[PDB]
Amino acid sequence: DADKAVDQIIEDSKRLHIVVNGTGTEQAVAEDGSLLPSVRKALIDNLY
Amino acid sequence: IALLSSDADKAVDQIIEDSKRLHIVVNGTGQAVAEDGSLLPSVRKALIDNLY
Amino acid sequence: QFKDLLLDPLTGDLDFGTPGDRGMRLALTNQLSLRQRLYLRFAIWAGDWYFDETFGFPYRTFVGKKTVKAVLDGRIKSEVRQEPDVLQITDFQSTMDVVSRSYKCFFTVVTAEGEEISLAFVGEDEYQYPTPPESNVQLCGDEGVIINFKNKLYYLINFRLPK
Amino acid sequence: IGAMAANDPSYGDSLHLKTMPGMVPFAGSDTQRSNAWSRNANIYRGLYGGGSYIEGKTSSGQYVDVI
Amino acid sequence: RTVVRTFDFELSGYPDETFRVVLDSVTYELRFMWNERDESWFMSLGDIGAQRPTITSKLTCYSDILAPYRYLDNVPDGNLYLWPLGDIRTRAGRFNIGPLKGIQMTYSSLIE
Amino acid sequence: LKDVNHIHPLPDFVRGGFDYVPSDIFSGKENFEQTLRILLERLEFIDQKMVELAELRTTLNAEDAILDEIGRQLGIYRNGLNDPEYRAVIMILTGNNSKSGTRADIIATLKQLFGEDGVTTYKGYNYRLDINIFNTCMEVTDILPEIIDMLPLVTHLRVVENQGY
Repeated sequence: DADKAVDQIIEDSKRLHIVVNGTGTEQAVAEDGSLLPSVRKALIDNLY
Repeated sequence: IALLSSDADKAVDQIIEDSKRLHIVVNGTGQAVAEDGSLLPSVRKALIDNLY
Repeated sequence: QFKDLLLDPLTGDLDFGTPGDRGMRLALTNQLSLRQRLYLRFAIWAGDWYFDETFGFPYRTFVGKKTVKAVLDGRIKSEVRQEPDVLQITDFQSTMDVVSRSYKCFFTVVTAEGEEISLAFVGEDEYQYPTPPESNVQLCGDEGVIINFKNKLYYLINFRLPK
Repeated sequence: IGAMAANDPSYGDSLHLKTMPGMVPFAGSDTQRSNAWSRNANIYRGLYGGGSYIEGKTSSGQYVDVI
Repeated sequence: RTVVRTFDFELSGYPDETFRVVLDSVTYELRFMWNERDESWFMSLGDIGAQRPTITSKLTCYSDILAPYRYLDNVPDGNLYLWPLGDIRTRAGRFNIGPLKGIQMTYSSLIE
Repeated sequence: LKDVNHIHPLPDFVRGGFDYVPSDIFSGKENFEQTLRILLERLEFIDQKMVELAELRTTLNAEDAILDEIGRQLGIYRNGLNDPEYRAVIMILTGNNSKSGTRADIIATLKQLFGEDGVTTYKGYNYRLDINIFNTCMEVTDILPEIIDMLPLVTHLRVVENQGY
């Protein structure tokens, strides 16, 4: 039943990948439904 | 079969600390320490020490 | 740390234990051992135990004779210090009643507690020898390495989203 | 209380450097300790190779053993 | 290989004990050193007044210490073992070595 | 309550020794500490590698570069085997020295190569024996020669391998 863990890992990797490479702005969606900001979104604060 | 994961943890933990530093810097209060030992001020602190 | 059969402080018979755990017990704590070592030392009248004529207390010297309270207290207070693990005696309230001709003293004794040196003769062992693996886990890996990684990923996905 | 109880007041036994079991050392820096000292707020400090009380100063200012 | 028990040892726990013993009518000198990190006794065996010890080994329970060394003219041909008197799971310690302390260090000699 | 294997990295090695500064005389001077820390931290690296020099030499974790040395002492040469299965053959041959080829015994040795439910064995009237494999994790043809060795002198054997039931 490690296939179950491998499943979740598979799309967690994709969520992480989009978050890191979220263009200028991407809104990754977690399983809880909350919204995670790309790094470059998090960088607006300095961007002034 | 997929037990190459024996290398994945050395990156997973590392990204955990990196996220921690990200959080403290962005949401800090009027600091952060990199692996080089140098300091990174949080935005709510950087807004204070700059030239006015 | 002197080991010996435990004597019940309440009745004087061997402490076989409660009805739920009846058995036999050894005196382990230094307090319990010293208690009975003093009790036997004071309860056996001098010379009345065969195989050892020098053991016991000489009550016959005082009982039945006109005696001075001060002399008795010295002997009572001296027999206690024959044990090698007695630190001190705290207080001593010696009182005598002339109407009933009774004598009754109070005092307490202080003793420390030691270590067990070795557990070889008592019950258990303190080591944690390893457990052999199960099935083909050794030659092909283990699934837990996947489960822990999945849990770490899930908890990290949980952390970043504010809650 | 465990350090003063069994001690006759007539001896004038100071409470300066006595050790209090159970307490934990005060971790504040030198500047913080100086601040608290002005407050008459005594601190338990981990000393050179050990840990001990600092001073028996009451809120008014007089040393405790006097009181 | 018939063997008979002929000698027993005791240790006072001092970390650098050294004494002389006689076995099989021959005389040897023994040194015992206590290791902190490994919590084990180190035994050195050699001739009287020898410049260096002939044999050095680590003591363990139920292991034949002299097994690989019965090919020298100055090594006893008997059997040296450590086995416990109490629970079988107890391992050799510092103060638990002796005829009644828990571990019985013993030497036995073949019948010739 | 305690591990019997005392060979472990010393816990908190660095803060020890610093504990031997007499009365905090130098502490907080930031000039003596760095000099002492720089020297002590070198022992940290050496202390750590003392373990792998013993840990990595065990047959369970030995890498192929040195596993050959372990096999060489036992006469089991690499031949064309690769690391993951070369470990297996070493275990199989060594384990054969205390065996009797009984039905219960044979199941035990196959147990270490195919998990719990990955193997089953049918038996036949005239010396026939059968081996079934369900969850092989290594290529079996190179392991086959040993699988014959731990069987009685007169066994008649069939080998069939498949994935799953």
